[PDB]
Amino acid sequence: RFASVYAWNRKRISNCVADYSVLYNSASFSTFKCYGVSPTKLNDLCFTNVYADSFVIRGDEVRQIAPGQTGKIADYNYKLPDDFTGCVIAWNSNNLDSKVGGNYNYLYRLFRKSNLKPFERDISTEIYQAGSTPCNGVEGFNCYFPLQSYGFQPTNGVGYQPYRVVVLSFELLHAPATVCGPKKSTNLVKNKCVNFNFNGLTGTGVLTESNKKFLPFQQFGRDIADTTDAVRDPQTLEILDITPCS
Amino acid sequence: DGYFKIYSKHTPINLVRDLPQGFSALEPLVDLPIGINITRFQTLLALHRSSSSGWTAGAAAYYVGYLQPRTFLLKYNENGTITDAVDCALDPLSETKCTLKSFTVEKGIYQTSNFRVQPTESIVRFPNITNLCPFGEVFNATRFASVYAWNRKRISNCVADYSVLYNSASFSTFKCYGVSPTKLNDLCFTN
Amino acid sequence: IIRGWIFGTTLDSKTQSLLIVNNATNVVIKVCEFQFCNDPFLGV
Amino acid sequence: QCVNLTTRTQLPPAYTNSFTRGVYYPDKVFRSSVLHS
Amino acid sequence: FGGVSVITPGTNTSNQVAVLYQDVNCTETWRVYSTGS
Amino acid sequence: QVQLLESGGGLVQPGGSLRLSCAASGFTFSSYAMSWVRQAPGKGLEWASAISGSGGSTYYADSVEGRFTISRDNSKNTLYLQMNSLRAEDTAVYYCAKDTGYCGDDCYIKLIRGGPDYWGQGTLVTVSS
Amino acid sequence: DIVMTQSPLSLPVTLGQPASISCRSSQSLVYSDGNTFLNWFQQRPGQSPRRLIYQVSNRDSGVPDRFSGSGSGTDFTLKISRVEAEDVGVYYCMQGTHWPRTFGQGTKLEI
Amino acid sequence: DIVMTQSPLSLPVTLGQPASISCRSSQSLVYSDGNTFLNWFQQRPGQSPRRLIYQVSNRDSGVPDRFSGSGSGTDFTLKISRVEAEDVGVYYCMQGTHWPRTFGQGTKLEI
Ligand SMILES: *[C@@H]1O[C@H](CO)[C@@H](O[C@@H]2O[C@H](CO)[C@@H](O)[C@H](O)[C@H]2NC(C)=O)[C@H](O)[C@H]1NC(C)=O
Ligand SMILES: *[C@@H]1O[C@H](CO)[C@@H](O)[C@H](O)[C@H]1NC(C)=O
Ligand SMILES: *[C@@H]1O[C@H](CO)[C@@H](O)[C@H](O)[C@H]1NC(C)=O
Ligand SMILES: *[C@@H]1O[C@H](CO)[C@@H](O)[C@H](O)[C@H]1NC(C)=O
Ligand SMILES: *[C@@H]1O[C@H](CO)[C@@H](O)[C@H](O)[C@H]1NC(C)=O
Ligand SMILES: *[C@@H]1O[C@H](CO)[C@@H](O)[C@H](O)[C@H]1NC(C)=O
Ligand SMILES: *[C@@H]1O[C@H](CO)[C@@H](O)[C@H](O)[C@H]1NC(C)=O
Ligand SMILES: *[C@@H]1O[C@H](CO)[C@@H](O)[C@H](O)[C@H]1NC(C)=O
Ligand SMILES: *[C@@H]1O[C@H](CO)[C@@H](O)[C@H](O)[C@H]1NC(C)=O
Repeated sequence: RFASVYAWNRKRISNCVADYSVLYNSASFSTFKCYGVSPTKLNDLCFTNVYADSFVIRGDEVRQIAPGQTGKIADYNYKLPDDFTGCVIAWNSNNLDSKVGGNYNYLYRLFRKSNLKPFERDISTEIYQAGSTPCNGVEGFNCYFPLQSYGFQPTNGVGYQPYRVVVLSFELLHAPATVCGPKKSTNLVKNKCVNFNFNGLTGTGVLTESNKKFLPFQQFGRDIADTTDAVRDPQTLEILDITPCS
Repeated sequence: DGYFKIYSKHTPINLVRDLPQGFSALEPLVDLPIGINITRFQTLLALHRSSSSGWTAGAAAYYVGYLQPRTFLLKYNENGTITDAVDCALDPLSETKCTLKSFTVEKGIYQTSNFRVQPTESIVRFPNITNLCPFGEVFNATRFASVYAWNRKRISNCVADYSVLYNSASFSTFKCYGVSPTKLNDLCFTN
Repeated sequence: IIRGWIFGTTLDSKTQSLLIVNNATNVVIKVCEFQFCNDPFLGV
Repeated sequence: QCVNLTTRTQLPPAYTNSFTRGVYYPDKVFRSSVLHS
Repeated sequence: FGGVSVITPGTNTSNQVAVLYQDVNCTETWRVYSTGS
Repeated sequence: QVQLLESGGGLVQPGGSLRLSCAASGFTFSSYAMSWVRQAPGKGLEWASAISGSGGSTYYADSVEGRFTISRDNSKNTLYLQMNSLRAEDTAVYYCAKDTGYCGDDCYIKLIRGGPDYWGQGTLVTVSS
Repeated sequence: DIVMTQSPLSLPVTLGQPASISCRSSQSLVYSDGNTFLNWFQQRPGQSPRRLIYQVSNRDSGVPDRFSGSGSGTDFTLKISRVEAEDVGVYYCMQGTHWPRTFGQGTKLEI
Repeated sequence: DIVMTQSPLSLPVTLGQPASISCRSSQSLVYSDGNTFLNWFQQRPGQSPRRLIYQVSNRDSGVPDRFSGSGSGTDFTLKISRVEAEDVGVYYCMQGTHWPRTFGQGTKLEI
């Protein structure tokens, strides 16, 4: 089961290897759109803060799970920032959790006065007033319970079928990393001109032992030109300098 | 953007009240994925044993300040510890130090941006239009004209509000080219 | 003496809030929809 | 459970000078013998 | 209109500065950051 | 099959109280909403009360609100209704019924659309001195 | 509340002939998602009511295949292809689109 | 014009057995939108024709549930699950995809 969009869940993913080819023979996805990284480069990177959001929405709302969108979900249930790094994955779940009488465990917020902020979780259960009339209970006329359930029936149209949406957001190459693509480590070579890739940070140069000491949280050193001058090796926590070959 | 970021540092000291003069910088202790619209806070103070009146407050001091969007120039030493900084909008001397990327300024005159007056209030003026636009006739019409003989009508003297359709119908396409959808409510149209 | 902080909006259980406190065993971070005491304290 | 604290002394708040305080490392990058803003 | 420049002695002698406002008529507020006579 | 067995039938003096209950089997009790319905002799049927599968959110018909209490105990798959301050108008055959809509831990009553799929055998209570 | 008027109050219709029962609502029974919630139930004497037609026209499971529904908006009709002896009893229309849930007064079919 | 050939001209088929009638068109009866317009009508002696099957295979309303259609392109078949006494009469295929509207010559079913 997926959480109601009005009360969506998020969990951290760490200390694991990401491999997206495993899903090719698992499910057919209607949406797989990446903004921070092109899909073909996903396997070459390593990520430092990876979270997975889990909620279920209506098919017509799939276009709203994107930066810069409007609508009932984008405005009142779940919104992405314009400065979004990640991938939005969605697929048709009509054959997974619909019910003949309607699956009423999936709810969304219909009425709110303010708009949501990125990654905001609005879980209030209070009655909201549409008019100026004060209310305490009442639950009608000019004030209503803000949540509604979707009529997710196996016989409805395509636009009304449930869809399962997973949004993967992350920080890329700016911190010590915990989730890497399907890569293997090799032996490190010093004092030679080497084409290197350190935790997703590539380049050409000569590696040497460094005389610098990084703070416990600092992973990379950068020069006055805003280029890498040193790296803390991801396999053994040594500080190495990198210099152009000629 | 949903993350509650806490920075911190501990310092040894021997003083009675006011914080010492000096300089230091805090470390990125924790980034919490919370997503809560925080507007107010309260402190938690320890209670010492001696009713609700026989309470011993012990001995402590607490300080509160507020953050502003301000540019700072940071000086790193040979070991990467920040040892000084220039507040780029504290005063003309600090402004000059920031402009030249230096903590030493030579004798002379330095031009440093401008004195700018900021607005004190927001003044919004629109025509006093009280009628709602006929969204019902447009979207709840009994019949639509054949595409070969399409109809057009002028809309005027009304207020546009697109949130009324959210609980009316589900739309497959809503694409705006002249204006981004999020700015539609901030404009006024002539034809 | 300063054990922690309460962050939120109304802090009356209507909405969720953050309780970040040293409870004299460990440090606990909660997002619970707590109704807070008017004069929060930890006694010793 | 909850106790409403009473019979406290009424004092005004006091103010101090923050001095050159209130900064932090904006990111996780190591720099040395350089200036950065 | 802005028009502000600062007259600064070297910092190895004194930290006192003076500020010139190019378009302010102080004899005829006044688009002045601070005064102090 | 799905089975609901009504009990608590009989007669109680005006102003008293009685408790009705429905046993259930052949169904996942906690996964669906359940309601109490009734019909006076010679009259059609009306809804009296409902609870979601979780046993939390409740609903009462306005004509009986306050006077009636509806409850569920998932550990015994048993639905209960206790009717206090009994009136002559409360003489009726009562039934339990199971809603077509799926309604679990996150489901609220009054958001359900559709009708009942399963109806019980029924039991009658009257009000008489 | 939804008010439903059924017609006729009783239907003394000859065995073996087509028949129909009308259910006219005070308000539309079509939900904005296109899903209707009008339910036709048959209560025979001595029996607890059992649903016959759901969502205006859909046939339920385990019921005679001689019945189907029809209609839209505020006026719906149950159509009976042939009257059978088992049809004697009272038919009700339940309106599931809004709360409180309501029923019509019922149509008593007789041969 | 659409030319339809029906087969057999007459069908002297034993009561209670399966039966079928073929309708072979000179041109495809499938419209470019995927909607067919072949209609099977039954004209009993003494009665005005009434449609039985519409759009090649769809059963109409208020007709016996013993009949269904089939086919595609230029060759379609009406399948009769069981022959009944009421089946005696002439069956026609109408081709609604193009104008002028045409009919086949008809198949006369007999027991
Ligand atoms: C975050 O919470 C604050 C309240 O702490 C909300 O601010 C209120 O907004 C309403 C609607 O505009 C005003 O009537 C109140 O006066 C505001 N209160 C305060 C204390 O400023 C704010 O809107 C919330 N933000 C979001 C995005 O929901
Ligand atoms: C609190 O818990 C209840 C358990 O029934 C749940 O329904 C509700 O959504 C939760 N959240 C809030 C904010 O009340
Ligand atoms: C930097 O570290 C070295 C030891 O590597 C030490 O001798 C030097 O004094 C330190 N400099 C500062 C400014 O703290
Ligand atoms: C509304 O605008 C018109 C046009 O300028 C003006 O004549 C009228 O006085 C205005 N009325 C109000 C109530 O502001
Ligand atoms: C169209 O009619 C529905 C009721 O069927 C109403 O809720 C909706 O607001 C109407 N739409 C407009 C644009 O007025
Ligand atoms: C602090 O909290 C933890 C987690 O709930 C609990 O196990 C521990 O006993 C608490 N300690 C005190 C002193 O309250
Ligand atoms: C404390 O006083 C407030 C009123 O100022 C009251 O609402 C609250 O319930 C009191 N709390 C206790 C624990 O007595
Ligand atoms: C802080 O502001 C208050 C007025 O709110 C003033 O009385 C006080 O002297 C100021 N303190 C400092 C240190 O500037
Ligand atoms: C200021 O204005 C007066 C009056 O116009 C003029 O005489 C004078 O020259 C102006 N400027 C200065 C610097 O005094």
